[PDB]
Amino acid sequence: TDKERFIASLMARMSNAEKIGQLRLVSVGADHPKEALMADIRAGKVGAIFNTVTRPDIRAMQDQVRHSRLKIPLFHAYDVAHGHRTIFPISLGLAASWDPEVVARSARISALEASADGLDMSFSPMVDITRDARWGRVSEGFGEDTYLTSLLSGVMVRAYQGSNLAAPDSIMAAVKHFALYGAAEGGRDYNTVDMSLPRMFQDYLPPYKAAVDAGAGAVMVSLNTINGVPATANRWLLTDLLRQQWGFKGLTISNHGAVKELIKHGLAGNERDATRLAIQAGVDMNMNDDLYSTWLPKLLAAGEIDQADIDRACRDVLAAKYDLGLFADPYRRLGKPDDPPFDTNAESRLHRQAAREVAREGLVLLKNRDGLLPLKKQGRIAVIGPLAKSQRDVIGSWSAAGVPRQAVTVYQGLANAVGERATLLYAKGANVSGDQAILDYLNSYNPEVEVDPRSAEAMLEEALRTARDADLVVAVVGESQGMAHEASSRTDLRIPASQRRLLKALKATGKPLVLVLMNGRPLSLGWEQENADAILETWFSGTEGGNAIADVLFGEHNPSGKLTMSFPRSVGQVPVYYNHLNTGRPMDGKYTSRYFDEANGPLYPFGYGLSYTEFSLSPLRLSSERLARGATLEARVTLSNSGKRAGATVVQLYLQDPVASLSRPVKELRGFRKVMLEPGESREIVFRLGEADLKFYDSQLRHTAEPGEFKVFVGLDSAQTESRSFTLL
Amino acid sequence: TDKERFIASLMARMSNAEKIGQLRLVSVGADHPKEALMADIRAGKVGAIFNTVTRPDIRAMQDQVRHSRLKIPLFHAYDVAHGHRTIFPISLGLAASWDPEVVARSARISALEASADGLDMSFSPMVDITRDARWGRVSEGFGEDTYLTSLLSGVMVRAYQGSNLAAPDSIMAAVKHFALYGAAEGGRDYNTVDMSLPRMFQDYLPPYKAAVDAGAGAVMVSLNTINGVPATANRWLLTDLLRQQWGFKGLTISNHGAVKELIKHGLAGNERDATRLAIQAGVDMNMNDDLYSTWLPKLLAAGEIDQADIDRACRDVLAAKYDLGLFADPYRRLGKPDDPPFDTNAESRLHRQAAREVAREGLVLLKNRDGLLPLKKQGRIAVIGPLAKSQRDVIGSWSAAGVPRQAVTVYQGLANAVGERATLLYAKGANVSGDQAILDYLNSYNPEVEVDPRSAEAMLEEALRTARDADLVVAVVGESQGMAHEASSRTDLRIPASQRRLLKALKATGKPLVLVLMNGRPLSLGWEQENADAILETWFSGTEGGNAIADVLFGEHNPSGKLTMSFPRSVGQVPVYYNHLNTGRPMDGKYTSRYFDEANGPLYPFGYGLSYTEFSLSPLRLSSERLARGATLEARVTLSNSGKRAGATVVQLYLQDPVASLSRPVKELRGFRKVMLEPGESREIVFRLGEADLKFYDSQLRHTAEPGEFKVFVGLDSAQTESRSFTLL
Ligand SMILES: OC[C@H]1O[C@@H](O[C@@H]2[C@@H](O)[C@H](O[C@@H]3[C@@H](O)[C@H](O)O[C@H](CO)[C@H]3O)O[C@H](CO)[C@H]2O)[C@H](O)[C@@H](O)[C@@H]1O
Ligand SMILES: OC[C@H]1O[C@@H](O[C@@H]2[C@@H](O)[C@H](O)O[C@H](CO)[C@H]2O)[C@H](O)[C@@H](O)[C@@H]1O
Ligand SMILES: [Mg+2]
Ligand SMILES: [Mg+2]
Repeated sequence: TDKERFIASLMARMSNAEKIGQLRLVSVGADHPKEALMADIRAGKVGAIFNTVTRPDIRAMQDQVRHSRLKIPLFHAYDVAHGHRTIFPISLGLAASWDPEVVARSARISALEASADGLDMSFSPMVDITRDARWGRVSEGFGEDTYLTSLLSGVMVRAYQGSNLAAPDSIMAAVKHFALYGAAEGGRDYNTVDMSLPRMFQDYLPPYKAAVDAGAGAVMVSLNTINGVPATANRWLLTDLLRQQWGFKGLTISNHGAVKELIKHGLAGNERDATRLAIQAGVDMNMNDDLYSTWLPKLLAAGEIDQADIDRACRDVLAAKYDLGLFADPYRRLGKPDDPPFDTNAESRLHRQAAREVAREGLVLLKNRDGLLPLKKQGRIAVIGPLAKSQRDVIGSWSAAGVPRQAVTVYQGLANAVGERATLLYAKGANVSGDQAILDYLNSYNPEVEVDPRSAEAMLEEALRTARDADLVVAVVGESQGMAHEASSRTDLRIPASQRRLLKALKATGKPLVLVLMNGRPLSLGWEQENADAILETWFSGTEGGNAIADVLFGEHNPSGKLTMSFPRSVGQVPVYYNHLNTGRPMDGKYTSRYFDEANGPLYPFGYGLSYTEFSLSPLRLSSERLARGATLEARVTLSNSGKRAGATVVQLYLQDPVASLSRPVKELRGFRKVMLEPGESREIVFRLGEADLKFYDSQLRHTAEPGEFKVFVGLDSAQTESRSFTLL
Repeated sequence: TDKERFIASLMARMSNAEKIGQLRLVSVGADHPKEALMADIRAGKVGAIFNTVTRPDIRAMQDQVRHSRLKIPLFHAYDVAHGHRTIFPISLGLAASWDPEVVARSARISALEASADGLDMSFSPMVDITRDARWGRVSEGFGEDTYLTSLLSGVMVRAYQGSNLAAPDSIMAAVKHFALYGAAEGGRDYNTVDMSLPRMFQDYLPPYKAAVDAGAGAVMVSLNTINGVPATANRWLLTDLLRQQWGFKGLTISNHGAVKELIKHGLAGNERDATRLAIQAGVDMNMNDDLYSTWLPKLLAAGEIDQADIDRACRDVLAAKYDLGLFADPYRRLGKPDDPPFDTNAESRLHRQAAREVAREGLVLLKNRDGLLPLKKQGRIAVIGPLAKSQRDVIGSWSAAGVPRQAVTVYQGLANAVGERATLLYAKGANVSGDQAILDYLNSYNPEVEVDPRSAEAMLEEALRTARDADLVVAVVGESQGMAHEASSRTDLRIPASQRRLLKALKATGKPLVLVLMNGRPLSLGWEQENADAILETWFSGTEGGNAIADVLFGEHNPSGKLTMSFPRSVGQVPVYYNHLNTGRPMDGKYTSRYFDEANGPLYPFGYGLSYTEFSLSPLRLSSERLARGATLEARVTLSNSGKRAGATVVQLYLQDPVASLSRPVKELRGFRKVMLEPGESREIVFRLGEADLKFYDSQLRHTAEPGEFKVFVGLDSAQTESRSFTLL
């Protein structure tokens, strides 16, 4: 009522010109030069800013608000995806921690730094489910699993927003991309999404819903068609589902140029009609293309739009500014005037300890033949590969205000660890790619890839001479961050050919070979799994990446990360995911659902990851054989560290509904516990399962649990499990 | 009414035991030994037989019917997919004729031979739309296009059934696989199908509907889930759509073991429940697993199914036998007792002339650098490759009663063409595969691949010496038919590595290189398109394949075939198809829908194919710029043969609806004309477009044409076109 009073009196004052100006979301660019933008803010024609990210710059913009009749403050947004200035691992690496508190910590520090620079909103978290490793943006999400992505979706929102959206160290979450953006056909960015409603409700929508139920202040709408209707023009998605069914009360934001793109989708013949479709579907705020400002007045005057369409959009912008505390104090995130100036990028405003501890948790040990890892800080260590000394790659895609020169490379991380106790020998070995067309693509906007002008053969000969002079080879190989970016979809999932040629030459020297992988998507690693002695998955591990990688390689931290996305044997197996249907003819002979020209199944399954120690699970026990409606059941198992080193693992609870009105998955994740144990230590793990855990969407979207058998599986990954059954009454 | 009266009086006489026995469809095998099967027919416990394919054998079975109380005759079925004894090109090759009359001719001759052997029914045509080249069964269909597959669906049914199903030279069509079988996830056979209802009705269902509207007597139900519900248990598909909405009056047949497989799908806990789900969904007839015989009496007595369920299934079997003339005369397709015996496989019962003329029409010329084709009947011709002398491969998969020793190989076809006027030099060059696991798979049941015991290197050095002694190299390469079979899904679309190694060695000799491809799916041909001088796509061209291939290679027939399925550049681009959506960011730079690591688009588009002559199109003319509802529009263009040889091409009419309430394809096929022209000859081509051509299914399945612009394209393929607009009023 108090908020409603302030907001209703303010909107009673406003002209349509002022209401429509609140819907304009812009950035300083060629589209909107700084001084023209300043004039537009003075004239009341701007609602919010993105990509202006420092206190002085945001202050100068907020200072123009004084010259408007109503003095409605701006909010300031940015893409703080996995860090603002202190860069954490990419989301796919954070997910691999299997630890909500580690992810929450990355989010809280991101919000602290962003809010310290004056930012009120992040276009995050990205909660799109990804089953297609070809898509460039899988790096930005939490992998293939609905339960895990849904849990981390809520965690990110609560950690960004705190208990109070007005707090100077809180930012608003704009959850993206609503919806289904990750299921693009062919894994080609922006491409067609087509799926049944039961799959959509069961597998793809719950993460957006968790963000809404966690109190997300905003929702960013996606660029893709859903079943033939672009999200930006999809009333069924933005009004019926998001508002009426889920009760979302916040702000909807279109993606960059999305209203105008309704023309190229063939939903609209002109910008006037595109604008009508977007506002009536339920898009409040319009990013960069300015069609709302250009066309809403004419649409309203012609009776094509209703006043209520303008009023609803405007109300959502004002309610967001109110909740962010910006009517109370527009400078609340910008300090007091006469606070002394600072270097935005000062070393003292970073959080290196938080970045290092988080980065350690996401590293996944994929292979370790004969205890080669951990390494001893001694002897001669060859560090070879195009990513060994790469500052720009270790902070990954969507590195926000991250500064490459402030990042710790793998080489530098190893140098910091050994000091004088061991000798590092360096050789680039190869360029990230040997294909000139792929280098032209990676270098097309900014210099992202250091191209060594020497021949491939000369770099190899140097690498082989370096390996020969060492006790063992740490090969730092994989993708540059520009390969797992928006619009950077891949037809091949292997390590690039220039680097595989290097690895083959390194193998033939007979030296022990440790692979340190940098990559923003699942890679095809058949040759590496056969021929490398050890493999460490490091994703893009952030500002402190190299230090956290050295901490695991030398045994300071025992690798605890587990995969949250299945690793295909090749691109021709796509899609592969752990929660698939059985079919009528599952492969364990010939007449089964399989390929004939390659081994079947993923190379590494969902939830896979090794340790320097060994863990054991006692038999799974259920607290009863039968479960009454309204009752809870307990699944009990004892986890023991039966090896020589302290270490964490992740105990995973899976569920199967083997008889149902729909064909249900062979298994679905329904719980986990990350557990840190000393040698010989045990922990009794108790999972609680109720009827809520057993429901699914039928063909008419009835969300019900049916009577009958459920199988419960517990294990340290999605493959290596045992099951016990109970009956729901 | 006469039919209704005959069938109602017969079913009034029948016990449930006799009604349920009519639902049993069996074959002689280990599951059902001959003499036990004979006794079951005598006892009235068998409805129909499959895989018994000679007159004496079918007669012996029909002779047992006398011993039953009611003497209800059997029908006899077989998989006559692309020929019975005289084998035509695989369906994907027949589709490439772009000529309904050529396809009708292959179907009519198939029915003539099958009916001459006593068969009443073929499990054909297969009308599944296929956009995923990995799937093993794309060989069995007509490619990726809804309009073309729908047209050929009706053509096949009318050609099999004639105007009279009782005629002794007619067979019943059982259209398959109802439904969506070709959209399996990952292109893995039997795998999950998930799609929106608008896409299902717009793109996938029309071919089954065309079969039903053409009077198909039966429908074979598919093995896949549709949106979580197996087809065999899918009441929405088999009752609501097929019976109530489409008014199908004929027979439904389950696939082999499909009812029992409902347990592995997780729709049923036991065989009793699987049986209930199948009969109540609307499966009439049960192939080989015998659950109907085992369980229907107990299901009925317990009130779990209704008498009406048994009565409806039984009635459909009796109505099928009645329409096939089997109550009037059960021997109508089996001759008289007086008839003299014959050799079923006599050379005089074949139709070589029809198979040769059909096979010529499907061959697609993909590349011809500098007029290398046609070849002259002179000089020295090297014939090299594992498929050059392959009889088993040229007749393709699903070769019914085809005899490989009666087939004409490419080598033999070339020998028959040159006689003494030129010298052929033969060298195998390589085995079909160099991977022992792939050879074990292809050779697992019968010897399908002749494995040359010599080393790869020894075969190469013999091939290179043969090339060096010749004027040019005809390399006969591709897949064995067992690679494009049921359950033979591929993760790689290139020619096998043993053969690519051979092709590379052949390229390095400098000799002119003609590639003759045998394959049952689109192949990835990037290297071949760059390095071969000529490329001829021959699919698997049947019993007279080698003669038809020689007829095109030596210029007797001017290549006229055009692709009906897009050829991907690599497996990592799947799916690619011509009738895709534009997206919001079509590729004409970086922020578009594309891959960065490979050239974009298909290597060869839908409707692509070259000629030994050159054709030109005059500018497209529309009969008016505006079109009243209920009125017809004319699209006119003049085709000229502006080159030196008689030859045919295919003029293709495409439509775009660029503003619609759903995002509509960049292009959809809406007509074509195959035109044969002498040099210097012209023909004015007139296409008729009406309102039915302009409709689409919206989000609520409203099937309407919306007022506004339509773009009309005419060209010789889906890429190289010119467009004009009209407005629907
Ligand atoms: O002509 C009939 C029909 O055949 C179908 O293909 C079948 C396969 O589905 C079948 O697979 C077997 C199982 O159904 C059976 O119960 O078990 C064994 C393993 O023990 C499987 O091999 O195999 C036969 C081969 O004889 C195939 O014909 C086609 O899908 C369909 O198109 C065709 O009309
Ligand atoms: O920061 C706002 C949103 O930006 C989107 O990326 C932009 C492209 O769509 C646009 O066309 O080009 C620029 C490159 O200069 C990109 O910033 C993302 O898709 C969104 O996630 C992001 O929130
Ligand atoms: Mg159940
Ligand atoms: Mg239109």
